[PDB]
Amino acid sequence: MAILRTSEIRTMTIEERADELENLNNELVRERALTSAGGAPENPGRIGEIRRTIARIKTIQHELNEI
Amino acid sequence: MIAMVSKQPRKQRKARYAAPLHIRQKFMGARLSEALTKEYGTRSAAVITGDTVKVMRGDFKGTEGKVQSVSLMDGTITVDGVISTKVDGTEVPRPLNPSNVMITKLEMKDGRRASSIKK
Amino acid sequence: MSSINYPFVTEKAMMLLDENKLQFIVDTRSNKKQILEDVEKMYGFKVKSVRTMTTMKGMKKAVLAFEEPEAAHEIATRIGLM
Amino acid sequence: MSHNMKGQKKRLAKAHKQNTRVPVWVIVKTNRKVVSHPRRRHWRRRSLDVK
RNA sequence: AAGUCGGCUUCACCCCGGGACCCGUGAAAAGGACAGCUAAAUGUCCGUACCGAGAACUGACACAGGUGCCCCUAGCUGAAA
RNA sequence: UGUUCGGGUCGAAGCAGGGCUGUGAAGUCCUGUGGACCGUUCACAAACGAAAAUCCUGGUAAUAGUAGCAGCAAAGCAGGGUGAGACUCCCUGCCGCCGAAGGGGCCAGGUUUCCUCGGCAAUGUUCGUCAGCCGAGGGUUAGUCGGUCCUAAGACGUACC
RNA sequence: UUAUGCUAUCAGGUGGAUGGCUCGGCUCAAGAGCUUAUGAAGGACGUGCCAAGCUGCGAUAAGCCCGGGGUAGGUGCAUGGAGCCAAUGAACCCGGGAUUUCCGAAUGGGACCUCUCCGUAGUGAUCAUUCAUGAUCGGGAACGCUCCGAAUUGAAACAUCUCAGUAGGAGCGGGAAAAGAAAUCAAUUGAGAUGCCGUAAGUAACGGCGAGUGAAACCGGCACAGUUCAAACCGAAUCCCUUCGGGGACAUGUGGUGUUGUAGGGCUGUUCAAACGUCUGGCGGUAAAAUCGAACUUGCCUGGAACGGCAGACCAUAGAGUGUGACAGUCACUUAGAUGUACGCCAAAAGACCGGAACAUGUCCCUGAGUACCGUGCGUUGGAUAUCGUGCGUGAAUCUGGGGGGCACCAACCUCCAAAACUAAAUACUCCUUGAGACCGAUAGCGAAAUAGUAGGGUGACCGAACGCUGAAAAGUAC
Repeated sequence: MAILRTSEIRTMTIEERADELENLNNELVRERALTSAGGAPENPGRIGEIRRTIARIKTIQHELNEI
Repeated sequence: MIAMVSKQPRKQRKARYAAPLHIRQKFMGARLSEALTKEYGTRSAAVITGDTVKVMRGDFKGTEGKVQSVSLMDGTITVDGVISTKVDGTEVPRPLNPSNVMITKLEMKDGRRASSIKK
Repeated sequence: MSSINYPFVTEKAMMLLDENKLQFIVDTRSNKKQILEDVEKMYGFKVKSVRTMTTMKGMKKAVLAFEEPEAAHEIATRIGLM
Repeated sequence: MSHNMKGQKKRLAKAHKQNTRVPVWVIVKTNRKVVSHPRRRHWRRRSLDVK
């Protein structure tokens, strides 16, 4: 299934959510860098699912008043 | 679903063509067998990927098979054994309309299936 | 809001690794100060200078010259470039 | 070497990257039904009404 | 590879000064100088490719027109571009 | 359209040609083609009948393989390559053009035409392996160069009227 | 082999007519009807693994979160590859949230430009008697109200007139708006707010009395609704904000009473007792996605495929229709008929509250001013010496009063009470939703069956196309 669910995000802590957000940003940076070379990604859906997981995490953070 | 509010062909066909996905789910309905209709209380149910159906119209009448695939946008199902041999010679599956088949065995791996079929 | 989108990997951009410079596609809204601070936060390396241009794809490219030797290689390895 | 501002250059870049053919995979997906494109142009013709 | 020297001239460029004309008497403001020396930090944003035209502009055109021009242009002849 | 009675995948409409009937408007049938709709009684309606409007829209002739591809400006030739294909693309030599502009720099304007690779259906007034063409990828780095700052003729905003 | 040609047919090419089909258009009916500084509409730019247009979205970017319905697939127009998501219930739909770049009412300043400068982090402008705070700005298909205001044209010319208060302009503004409870209409004595429809009626009236223009009342309907101030009498007896301490307004008057014509009210006295209305309350209706909904997929024939023919079996409060390989009440969605539904909306029983209605008496008090009226000028009007408006001038009265009754004045009679204010319904319209149709059927019907106000054209105001269809299934032609 997906990288991490809404229940998982609400179960983690504030620092845990920030750490996961940083890791997801790192993976997105790495994948966009690979795509910068023109070559097809090894996981085409990976980028979009990372972005949607980042959006979900940010939404949970905004609900929880972290940002 | 399209009520007798509009009896116009344009509106009926527009409703079918622009039906949402939750309405196209209901477009996959097929007649249940005599035993299934008796033991469910409804006359029809939506064909699902996996259950066994008998094709009763077309070039493949009488064949029983499991639903390999379902396309809601196309309104089609793919059944084991219902194939077209192409110019390569390889066998591609031929999509069928669910109203041309009859469910003989239901897939019940999903606990929500009973209320899905009725109620 | 991170200004850095991703490391830019072309032939000319890879030619920067041998002079310790690293090229990034960044947010066109951001400026050199924001790019420097965000890169320093992102990788923990002190940035010596930032050069920036705008392209005909509507992107902004920034070449970063670092102060620590081998910082560009280490960031490229961390990202997965090298 | 006319001098554009940031937004003018951004709009020129948008026009340039619009000036592209439809993808072959898009043609395959549409079954040769979307092959054309209204924003195709040539640089040496009626200029852009953008800048 | 030599890579060292002299001489002549010098526009259409730079500095400086003189004179004549009035008939348009020929801009303003920022900035700078007159009291600053030393050492660290900072100096953001936008443009920057290429054509600039007898094929990259404009005239529907790869149009004998037009489009800022250069305070751009080597030797001989010749007053001379 | 209402209404009566029908025809059609054992082949409707339409289309090409033909037979018969009717003074005729037209109707019917046959052959082929076509692949799903079409008629008929009594009545009722109309966005109801085209050969013409220097008619409109679309398509397409004769003209016709004709004019043009000739002032620019002396414009090419030899040899060797590349390539399936070469007057036309590349190299060398010779012979030529401009040389106070046809060279160099750059404003406005253009907006990727710049560079590399791969192509030649269209473009190029011929051809083309070439290309400002087509497809793919890349390319523009500033405290010192400009804008940015200042004000000019003169605009614009607010207030008053 | 007579070429170059001519005529007819046939085969093929080009082309896209005809026929058939159509998720589009158009018109009519019924609903529903505002939105934005809590930053709208609109635009720019970005946003997809391969993504250029459109569409959606906004750096959380064809999307994120929560609740309900739905349940096994999904990843828009748009079945291509490779992945991703989904039984931790996705997609989808209903409701509620979050994010929401820059410009834009655009609002810290400037904008050539959709960015940029200061960053002192931004209440831009005009306003509201507590300076806490609050209001206005832009948009909306038409409709509504106020004001400004042509000409073509007709008169077979043309000037008054007509065209026409049209076209167009400016301001305001809501789901409606305006009007609205007689200083009215009548006529002998009556009616009784306003609006809208029918009629009056091409009548009265105007008019080179030409062409033309052109009412109203009465009456019949839809829908019905009445009231509040100023003043008289009283005199702070009040209203607002609040940090609940207090502050503000207010004697140049907050509040009580009072609101009108055969006059009414106040003041003085007597009697009857209190209707309408405001609030609480939520019986019960209305009410999201949505749920259920009868009865054949039986034999033979034809066919690639039955929904067809011929036999057979059924349902019908369901024989409207659409899909499904050819014509389907019984295959599917439906249909007739029942169910359910969060937030909401209306809403009856039953309670809380200010209070209402008659008469008697009268050297008593009050009842709207540059107003009503009039002179003159102009526009407009059917308004004619008798429409309405407003420029200038002039200019009253106060219940023993004032106005009207189509020239003025006199008299009689009838009728009302202006010059302050509000007020549902009946009515208009169609961005939008639903339905319907002797409507069109791809040169038609919207310009647009749409990657359409697009391609394209014009410096600009603005002008503006063309393009639908394989097949039952890609089985989209192996070698």
